[PDB]
Amino acid sequence: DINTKIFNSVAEVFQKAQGSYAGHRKHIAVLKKIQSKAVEQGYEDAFNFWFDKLVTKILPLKKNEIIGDRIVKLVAAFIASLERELILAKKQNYKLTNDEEGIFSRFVDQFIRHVLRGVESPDKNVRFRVLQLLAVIMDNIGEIDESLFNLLILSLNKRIYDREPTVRIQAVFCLTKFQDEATRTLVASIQNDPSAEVRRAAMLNLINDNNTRPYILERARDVNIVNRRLVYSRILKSMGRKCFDDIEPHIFDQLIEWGLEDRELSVRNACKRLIAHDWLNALDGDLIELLEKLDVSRSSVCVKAIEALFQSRPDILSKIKFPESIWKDFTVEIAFLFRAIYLYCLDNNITEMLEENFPEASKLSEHLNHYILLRYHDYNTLEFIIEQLSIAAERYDYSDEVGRRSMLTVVRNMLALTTLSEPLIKIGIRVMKSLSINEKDFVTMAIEIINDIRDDDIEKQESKEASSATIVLCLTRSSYMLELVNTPLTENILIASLMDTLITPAVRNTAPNIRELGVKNLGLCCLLDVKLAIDNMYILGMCVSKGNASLKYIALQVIVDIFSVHGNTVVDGEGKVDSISLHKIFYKVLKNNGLPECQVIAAEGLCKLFLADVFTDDDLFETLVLSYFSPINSSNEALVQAFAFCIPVYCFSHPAHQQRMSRTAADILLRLCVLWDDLQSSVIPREAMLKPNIIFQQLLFWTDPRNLVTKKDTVQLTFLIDVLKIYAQIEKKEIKKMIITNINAIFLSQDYSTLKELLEYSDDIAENVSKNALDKLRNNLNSLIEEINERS
Amino acid sequence: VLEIDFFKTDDSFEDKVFASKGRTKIDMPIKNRKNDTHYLLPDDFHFSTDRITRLFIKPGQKMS
Repeated sequence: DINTKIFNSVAEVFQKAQGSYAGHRKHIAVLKKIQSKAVEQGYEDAFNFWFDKLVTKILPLKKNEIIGDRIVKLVAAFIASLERELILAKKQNYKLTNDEEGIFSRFVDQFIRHVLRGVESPDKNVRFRVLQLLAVIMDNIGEIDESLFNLLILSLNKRIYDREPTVRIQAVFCLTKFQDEATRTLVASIQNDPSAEVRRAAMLNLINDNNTRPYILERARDVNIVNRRLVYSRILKSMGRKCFDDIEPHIFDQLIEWGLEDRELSVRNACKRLIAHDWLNALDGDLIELLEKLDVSRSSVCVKAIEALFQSRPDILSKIKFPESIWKDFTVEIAFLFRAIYLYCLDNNITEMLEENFPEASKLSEHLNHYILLRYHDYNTLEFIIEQLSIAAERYDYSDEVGRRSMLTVVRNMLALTTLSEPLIKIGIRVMKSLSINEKDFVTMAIEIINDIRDDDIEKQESKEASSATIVLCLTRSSYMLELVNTPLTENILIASLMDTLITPAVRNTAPNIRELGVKNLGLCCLLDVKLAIDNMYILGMCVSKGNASLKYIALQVIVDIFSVHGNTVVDGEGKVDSISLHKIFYKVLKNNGLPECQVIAAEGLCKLFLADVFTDDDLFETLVLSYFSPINSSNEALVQAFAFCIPVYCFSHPAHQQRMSRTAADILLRLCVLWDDLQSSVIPREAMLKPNIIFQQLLFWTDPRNLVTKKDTVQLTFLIDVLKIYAQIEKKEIKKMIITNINAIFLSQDYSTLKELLEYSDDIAENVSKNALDKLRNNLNSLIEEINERS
Repeated sequence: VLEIDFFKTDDSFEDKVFASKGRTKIDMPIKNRKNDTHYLLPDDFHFSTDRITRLFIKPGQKMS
């Protein structure tokens, strides 16, 4: 009959189409004839029925199987072929006379419904194939009545939360084609879905609109590295030039900083290549304009971006020369290049293009001077240019004694300017250090400058004591000078004078701006003379206790540094402050989250001292670990990250350090379980802190012996037994279950006495699966017992 | 596999793909669908050994 003939005709196509794409265009050609004739004889439903039947055979095939992929493409090519004939008759405006429209609308509608019968099937393979078929025909189904449109959206909206990420990706692909609801559904998945590959699918296929771009670029911090890399590898690359117009400049700068500072190399290189190769090319080799986009005047990312470029493109590097003609049109971009090239070539020793590309020191001193005159005889751009040239000047070549004096008399006149901005005092003094032959030549020239500023102030007064503003200038200059001094004060007499004449009076009076400078100047001197540090330990304790948050900030840093340089000889003795007194100063600051900036200095500072062994008090070290796990300090990311990096290296650097952790860790664990259990009570400000099992295996990890940079030691052993004595001191078994299950992370093998003691406790605890976990320990343990016993 | 015999009407239980699923879990649990973290990394302050070994007021100098 003709019904079986239809089946044989369509099955023959599917039989050959599964094996190769070679004849797919011919296969569609015949399928359209089988259909057309089938409807002619009134068997439209026989064709639709058999077409469906053969498609069901590929539904259970798993994602990878090429045979399924080949038939999915055939199905899609068939529907796309039928629709193209309908689009042409509409676009070329000619009539169709064989009901092609009706047949198509009915075939599509019937086929989607058939395929949707397995959208919620138990077999994840058909659920994938179903949405794959849908995704690949969406563009070519044309206009569909509302019942089928509602059925589609509802079916997909359920598959966006499918159990398999593979089906969810396919659900994403389907919803992307309904963008313009579906757009918000995809943004909902870009932020909230746990699978990284689906967030990636949503991100890459989400329309790049002013409404959606913030959510797309938000994935520049995705926990997955690929999603972060793809922001620079594809998203930002796709935009091209629009990365400087339709992208907010504030988020723009944040994207480069993130990519260039990322902890992973793939992300770093991806962002590097986007700047050095893709962007630069998008701007037609114009490096100057590329720098205009990075905004050198208001960003420091360009320092890494251009060095990133220089590595990728050494050919452009040798083309930037600096003849005297360049200075006629000198801008912030060119000025930044001047320092960036010169410093980059010194670091990588490309001395080839320093003898012919850059002026000699004597000519650079004229240009540097010139801009100083324009400014102190747009003011922002002038100050910026002066800074860029001075940066290069500090590392310039002054072998030619003519250029050394020229540059020197230039910077001395600059540093003499009472109106000189602080950033230009800083770099101006560092240049004078490079120019000076030795420290004494440096301090003598520096103090000579300073004294002239204060002395000149007393003539305007004798038109007694120097003005307050004048003191700010002298101390700012001296602070940057003393940062570069490295000889004992005993050798420098003039610094002894500066102490009496200027520094200690500044520590005495107010406002802060003058007092803060006095403390920093003092602290820098204390680093050079141990006695001076001894005699000012009381002053610094008062500055943190009676000073604003800013004065605490500096005085605390001074205290921590005095300890780092001099050790414990500034404490506990005749004429010396008490250690325990300073311990209280740190503790009071460390726990005052009213000002969290200082907590990091206290948190970090104390880690620095315990690490150098300058500090070694068990009770204080315990206050640190608890402030790390504390719920009040979750707000302070810097503090948590400080403790997160310090206290692991402390243990793992020397066993005496880890030995300290072992004695405390049991008491620490105790005092955080009691805590969390009390965050259930009716007194709050729980998920604001880790749950004990996390804390335990964290604690246990630090106490593990082999993680130290030569013997078993059993430092970890002693920690555990402590953890077992404290045990049983709990309201809720839930946290007992936590502490017990995470055991067996131990390293066992010597020292008989200790392990037998450990067994005795474990036996005592033989009082729910926690029982299994503990039994796992004793059987392993009992083996160690008989082994050692028989060894004798 | 080898290939598919599209001429087989014998194929038994191929309509099994359209089963109901009763008590087979096909939806991800409702807890995981939304997360407050949005799966981003926190702010990063880059605490390195280079950072810590240096003094506060004199970053050029290092300590042991």
